[PDB]
Amino acid sequence: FLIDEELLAAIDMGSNSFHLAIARVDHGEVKKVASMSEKVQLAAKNLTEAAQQRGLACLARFVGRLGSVQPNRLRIVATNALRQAKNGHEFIQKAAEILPKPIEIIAGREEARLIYLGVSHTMANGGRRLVVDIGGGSTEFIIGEEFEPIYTESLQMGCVAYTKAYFADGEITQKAFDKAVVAARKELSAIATTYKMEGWDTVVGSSGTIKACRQIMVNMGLSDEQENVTREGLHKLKDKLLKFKNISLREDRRAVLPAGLAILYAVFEVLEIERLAYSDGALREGVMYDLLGRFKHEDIRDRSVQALMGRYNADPKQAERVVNTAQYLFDSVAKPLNLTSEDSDLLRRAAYLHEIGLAISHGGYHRHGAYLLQHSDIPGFSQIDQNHLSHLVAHHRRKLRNDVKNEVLKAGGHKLVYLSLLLRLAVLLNHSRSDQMLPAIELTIINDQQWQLSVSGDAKQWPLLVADLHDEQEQFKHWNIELNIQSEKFI
Amino acid sequence: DEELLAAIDMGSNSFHLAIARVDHGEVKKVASMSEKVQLAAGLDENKNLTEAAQQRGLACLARFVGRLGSVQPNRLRIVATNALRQAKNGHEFIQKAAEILPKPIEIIAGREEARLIYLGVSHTMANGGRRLVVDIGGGSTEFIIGEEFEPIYTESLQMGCVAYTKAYFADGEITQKAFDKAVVAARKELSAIATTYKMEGWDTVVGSSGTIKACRQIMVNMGLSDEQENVTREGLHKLKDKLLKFKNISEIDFEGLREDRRAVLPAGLAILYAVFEVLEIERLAYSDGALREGVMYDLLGRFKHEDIRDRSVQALMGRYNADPKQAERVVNTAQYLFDSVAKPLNLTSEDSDLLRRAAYLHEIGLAISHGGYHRHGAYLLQHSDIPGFSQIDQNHLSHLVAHHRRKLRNDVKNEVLKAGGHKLVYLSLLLRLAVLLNHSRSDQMLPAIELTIINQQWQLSVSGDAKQWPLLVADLHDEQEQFKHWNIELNIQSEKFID
Repeated sequence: FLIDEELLAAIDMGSNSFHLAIARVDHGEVKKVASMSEKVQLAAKNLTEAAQQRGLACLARFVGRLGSVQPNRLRIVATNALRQAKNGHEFIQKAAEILPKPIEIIAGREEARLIYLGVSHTMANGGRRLVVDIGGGSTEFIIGEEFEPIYTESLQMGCVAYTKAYFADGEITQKAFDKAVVAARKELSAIATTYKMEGWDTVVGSSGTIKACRQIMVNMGLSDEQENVTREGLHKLKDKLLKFKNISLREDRRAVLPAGLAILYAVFEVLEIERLAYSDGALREGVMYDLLGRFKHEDIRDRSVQALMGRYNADPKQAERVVNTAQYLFDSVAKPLNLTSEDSDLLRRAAYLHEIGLAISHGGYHRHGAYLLQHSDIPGFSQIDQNHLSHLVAHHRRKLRNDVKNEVLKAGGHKLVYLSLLLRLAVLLNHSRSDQMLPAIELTIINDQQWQLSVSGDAKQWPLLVADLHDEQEQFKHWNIELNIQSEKFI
Repeated sequence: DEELLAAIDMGSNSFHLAIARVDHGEVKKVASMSEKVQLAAGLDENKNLTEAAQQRGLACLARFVGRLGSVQPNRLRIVATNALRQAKNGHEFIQKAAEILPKPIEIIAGREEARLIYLGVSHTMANGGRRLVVDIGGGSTEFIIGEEFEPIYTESLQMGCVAYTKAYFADGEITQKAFDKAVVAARKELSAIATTYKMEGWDTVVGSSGTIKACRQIMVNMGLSDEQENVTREGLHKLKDKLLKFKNISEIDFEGLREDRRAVLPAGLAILYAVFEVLEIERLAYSDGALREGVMYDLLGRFKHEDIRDRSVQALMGRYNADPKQAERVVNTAQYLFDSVAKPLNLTSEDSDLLRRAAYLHEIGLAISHGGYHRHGAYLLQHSDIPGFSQIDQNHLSHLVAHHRRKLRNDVKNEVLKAGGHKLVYLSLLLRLAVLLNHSRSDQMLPAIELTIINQQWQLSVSGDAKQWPLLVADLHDEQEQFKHWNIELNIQSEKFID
């Protein structure tokens, strides 16, 4: 109930264990306040109830600890799990009962961005750094300097899938190692030349597979003075593992160890890495420092938005007119609709990006813009946050159909529908594009599935709005909303 | 004969034909024919072309062909605009045409159309300065701001003389009420581009169209024009006034008004009147240049190795930050393979150029996402306005980029076969090999021996030092399995590829 505006939390739902970390902002730095780690093992393609409830409780304990954090400074994150879950949406729906902020699945080149950010703020060695992270479904490779990455890539070669495909039954074979390496070499063949020419002064790893290998290196005296995993020690570990005949350290880790061991051996050989450090912070720290930017009002999502506008040459003065009108409409319905501070940001971005499909074609640009936002690698945007952004651009013009309205409701409920509607009104009013002055009062109030738009001014100027707003009533009706227009003051 | 050039424009109201010959640095017109086909009027409420309209269309093309027997099919282009865009049965009409035409019909997008209209008007009234070109057609209206022979803005609005009569003057009755509805509807259309266009501004306005042609004639005959014989703003206001003094189309008595135009004059007048008002035009001049000349000029650039299609390719590379080094390597590998199989597969230079442009563009999708970029680049190539590219051309382009990368399925092949037949299929397969051979991005000398041979079964032989290319053979064996999913046996012989 007591709320601390400098408090920042972040929940990370891993494969075998979750984690909650709380922290506060002291002079632009992130001071640790709490850390809790609960093993659920829900991930280890339909999440069984034998662990689903175990997580829903773990999350309800966490949110009770999180009672002092503003939702603006809270972030839920997950990876390589609910992706491969038939009932994943149901667990998210069950978690949405529990948590106050929707789960976020971070993957691919966004996951890579966050590992490197977290490694960069933890280990502070200067220089061109290569970060590697062998996840369960995917292995991230980043070259960056300072906190700014240069190349970010995600190779679909995780330790879980490699065992499932080459080391199934858990039987260790000479050929099964070579086969797993060969698959890994072929994956790396896409980025090796680019990454090697670019070069690195330091090599840092992350995720469990790297951690496990680092330990056995130490325990088997195969590590280095600085516990730097070395090709020599790694190659020897490879030969020692081939002596086993089956899996039967850590009990959970030995299951995927053959896959991982080959993946790192392949990485070491194809990129000619000699020495490799380990960072535990992983993506958990990335999300926290991401959260710090949002606190500092330097959100990367915002910076990406302005970058997308420049790639697609969107009209800045038209974006400005749209985003202002939308805010005014947003504020005028803020309390009744119960729209959050996040929702204002969603609309602000979408209003900036709504004309981007115009760089593809002038017909159906709203559908094109949506395809771009749905599929692009936009740094800072997660899967769900992209999907809401594209949805707002996808329905800002043309006809509305109840069939799609249901799809929108599934994606982000009535709040996404209301924003989609607010964006429709904010474009419709700037359809004339360059304008002398506000064509009318355009005052929006709400009742219940019935909105009221009041219009007042010289109707002789801007005489299309009346018809436009009446054409818009029918489309609203297709989304179960009765928009009534008061033009009695517009004449 | 071999210097002869021809173009057929299948419009909404009329089909046009133009023949020309390039004499030294000048092109001399040989023939210019027109025929009323009224394809637009043949569209049903289901936007379906009546058999009567297709037969009129097929009768006119059979005559045009009769007059084209002495022009190289490589030096002819047949384009089609709004009425075939709209038609739901347009594929039927085109496949009925394919049996009588030497060259396939190419539907072209509105903005491509506006571009070629700009060309033909440009080369007519050649006056330095920024120009607004308005073309009121049967189904759509093209607005182009440009300078010299180069458009700055192009737009294409769904308003026209035949569509608007069907909606507001179907019976033939002229009522201020119906005329205002026709003006308001066109103002709605013009609103989408108004302020943008006006901001850009112009020094001169030219009109190209039968609607504009007929208004300029009736306004000079009735003394409503000016010294330069231009459609003025005032002459329109008066022409509108005396138009409304009639109550039916049958009683229009304007001198210089063809009988076939009285039906569509009211709606054509309403659109032009709304154009003049919304864009605040004061004087418009008429040009005989049109999509017909534009196609000829577009052809002249291709004959001079100045294909705007190649300029558009380089601009897209720019916009999607495509690696120019990878692009060249693939381009060069693709041309090597192409030359080793072009005779057995009966591939022409046009095929070659399609593979060349796809090769320059196969990685534009990386600007969207590194995952599935081949699909995302197909999406851009398929849905973008790309100057110089007809719809059929873009589509084959997007197919080449779309299949170049991952797993191949037999149902996709049949979609390819419907798009561009067996040639499209081979080009997609050559592009694949070209990328695969350059997948490492090595800038090293590829295994000296890359001989592609054809026997429904292809033979790829490799010979040289295998030291620089350690996974080439395994990527080739992986490609054999994809090649069989498209019913082709790729035979890999690497016995001399060693070390």
